Amino acid sequence: DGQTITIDLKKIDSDTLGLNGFNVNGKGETANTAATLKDMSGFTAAAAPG
Amino acid sequence: RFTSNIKGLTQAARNANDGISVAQTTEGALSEINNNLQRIRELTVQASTG
Repeated sequence: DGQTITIDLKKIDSDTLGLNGFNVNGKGETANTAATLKDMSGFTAAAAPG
Repeated sequence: RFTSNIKGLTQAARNANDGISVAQTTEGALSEINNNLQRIRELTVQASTG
């Protein structure tokens, strides 16, 4: 037991390789991403006036 | 006394033969138990692969 060889597999797709749409010509409206609570690190306040 | 001793020794030899027989039967059963365990170990070694 324990005498193994590990094979690594990578998630290969358009998103991982990047550019999420190469859009070379342009003039194409693109969808926006979500609220993304994690990225917004502004000043915090526990006020909640309501 | 000699006749008694001779008869006792004959019975002892017969009983020892019977014991050898029972040991042989047990050994055969244990041999198959060994074979079965070997096969199970083989299956497990196969099943260890991911």
